[PDB]
Amino acid sequence: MIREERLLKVLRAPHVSEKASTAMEKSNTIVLKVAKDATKAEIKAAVQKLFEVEVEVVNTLVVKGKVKRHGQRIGRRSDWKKAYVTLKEGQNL
Amino acid sequence: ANGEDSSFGSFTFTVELFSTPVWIWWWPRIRGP
Amino acid sequence: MKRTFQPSVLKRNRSHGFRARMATKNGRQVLARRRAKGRARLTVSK
RNA sequence: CGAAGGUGUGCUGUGAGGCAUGCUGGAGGUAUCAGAAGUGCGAAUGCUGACAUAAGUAACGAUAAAGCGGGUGAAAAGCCCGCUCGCCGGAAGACCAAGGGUUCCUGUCCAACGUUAAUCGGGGCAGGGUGAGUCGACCCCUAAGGCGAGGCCGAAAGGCGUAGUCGAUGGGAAACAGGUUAAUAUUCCUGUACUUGGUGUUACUGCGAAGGGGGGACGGAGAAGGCUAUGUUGGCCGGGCGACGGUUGUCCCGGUUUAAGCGUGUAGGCUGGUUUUCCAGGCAAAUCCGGAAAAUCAAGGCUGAGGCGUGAUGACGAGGCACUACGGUGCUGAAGCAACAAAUGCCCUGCUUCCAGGAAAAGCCUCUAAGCAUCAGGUAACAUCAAAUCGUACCCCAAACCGACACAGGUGGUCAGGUAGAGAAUACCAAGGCGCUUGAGAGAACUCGGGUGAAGGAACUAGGCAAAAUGGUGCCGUAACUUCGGGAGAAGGCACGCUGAUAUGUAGGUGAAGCGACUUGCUCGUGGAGCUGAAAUCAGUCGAAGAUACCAGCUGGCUGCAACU
RNA sequence: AGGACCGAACCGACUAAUGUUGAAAAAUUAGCGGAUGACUUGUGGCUGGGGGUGAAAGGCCAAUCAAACCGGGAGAUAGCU
RNA sequence: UAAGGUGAUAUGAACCGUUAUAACCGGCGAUUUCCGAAUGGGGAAACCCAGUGUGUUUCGACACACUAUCAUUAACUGAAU
Repeated sequence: MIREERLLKVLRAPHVSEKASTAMEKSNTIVLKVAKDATKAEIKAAVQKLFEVEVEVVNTLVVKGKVKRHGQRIGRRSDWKKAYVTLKEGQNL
Repeated sequence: ANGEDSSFGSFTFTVELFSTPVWIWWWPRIRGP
Repeated sequence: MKRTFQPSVLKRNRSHGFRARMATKNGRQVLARRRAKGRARLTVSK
């Protein structure tokens, strides 16, 4: 059983994009930014507890940060993990 | 309307200079051996 | 034509990587000199 | 209210020099007399930076090939769209690896970059995009190898190595069809699937080793057969009816697909089997293996392409039909097969031969040992739960890798359509992808790479260098010499096209039905429809020519030296 | 059957021209040799400098070889410019 | 010790404080990710694979500790014998 503190840590933010909107509207899937070390089970438990919805399955991927330049400064954005959370029949935010 | 960019990421062209010693053959031009 | 550098990450790490340096005392001195000089990158490891 | 420094002008001394004030500048500088010097440059193939010269000179990167009409914008040979025209097509098309690393997709911009312009961009700048129990990685296991507790050596430093431990380039469980975005797929979705464990339950049962025996698990070459991808032809269905003679017809043009899995068990290939008794073998020991007998059946079992059924009344599908931003979107959907010829793919790690005699372990399967024993465990069913983490964009024979370059160079594997063709040679095409990031003119010498030439014909040159020439198949024929294999395609000749007949298709191959049989079905004979289809021969016919292109041996002699590859 | 034969890929490299501030610090084009082997290619590993490795050429050892490269001795020394 | 602050480029937003507990500095603490002697085993440094306990569990799982080698010392048992 995962601790509540852990659940409160793993979810970072909802991902807003045209692919995310389409996924929610077609396949009833929510897209989240999650902690880079969060597992699928942790994400499932966190969603089920903090959003009071029922989760079918979670798909995850790691997004690699892009290398931008601030003038003459080579700088790299940090990596982050994205979760594709498929809800059974509930409705979320 | 969209905004003219002036960041000019590649305005630091710098540029250096280099060369390579080439190979040559002077044997027939030798006045000797 | 075929040039001298044929990249291969595995061989690069096995030949010049951090754990390759640490395995012998001469390699450990290579790290010592590079730390003393203040290199940002000690080895080819990345 | 004008310091140094510059930039000027005058004046003055033998000079190095000094002095004055015009301007710029904007904040410092210093008579004298002593003292110390990083104290004086034009050169060192000095050093570092700037700017010259040639000089608007060479070039602008494969001679695959373009021309219109638009759009856009401030502007277009190069961007885009359309229409024609060239080029690659066992590649210049894909798909990946390695390596790279966001180049991917989209919107803005035009400075710099792109060997030209650029409105464009792999440029800048931003935003999005990589979704997995089954694909990999990780992980189970091992090879070459590396390391290696102790150990044995070595002035130290260290070396070697046992138990071990890592280490793939190799063995170990499992998913496929349709649809999806501007960019993601066996990952999303939809349909159909499979694997490995756990945990219970219910039955039923001997379970149990870093230990034993099997397995994994294995060479090259050659010959089959049985097939299938893949084509081709008909049938069928959906249309058409001809910019100019014709053309409702052996007329034209398209479509004709369908998977894992689950059954069923065959062209093959291989071994006979079953009990009983026993043992100088397998750390010891075993019921596994190895050995020795006997009896009875030999007809028992394994393996294995393909096909077939289901999956699938599903999906897809030529086309329509609407809408519309003309991007594109939705909707509906006809036929959906057969014959012949089939690989370098499979059966096949098969089979046969050979000498050079062809990994390792684990998973796997069994046997027991110490032990455990009414348990534990095992086995089967049945639910239930878990299969994490990581990577998935894009390039990948190249403008994304290796070569400093958007460099005519290199770079492992996979796929392989048609017509000619022995062919993965080669010509032209298909799918696809391109026209090579400077162009427009003139049409000098000379250069480069080609074409053709009168009479001659090696006279050229150091020298036949280079060019030209030969070439293909069948058939006839072939010299010395020999190490009997060679030489030898020796040398030299001849025939090649089309049409018609034989026979509007013959020989051959493939083989429907039918007809029987049975040990009666993925059967076997016997028959034969159809289908494909040489090799000729004989007669005509045409051009100057029939291996009519591309493609493709020049030949013979005499001598040196090395046997040869 | 064959260190057989012809001939694609593949691996090489005899000749000619061109290129010589190249398209390239050895290529391109046209021919050429082999192409079931003493064959080629991938991925790892292994041998180190007076050393390796070599079907031999003083070949090769990261466009570097009668002795690799990097740093120290070291401001070696130079009756020479 | 204070009327000013919240590190900077890089400002802004959002705020905080005003004898005093804003900020800031001194002493003393806590927390302190992963690698790296790295030390639970490997490893192509910063990763993979753990075991053993002790709890918890909403039954899927979770949490926390420990586990390198060597020397010495003690205990235990202890080959050929």
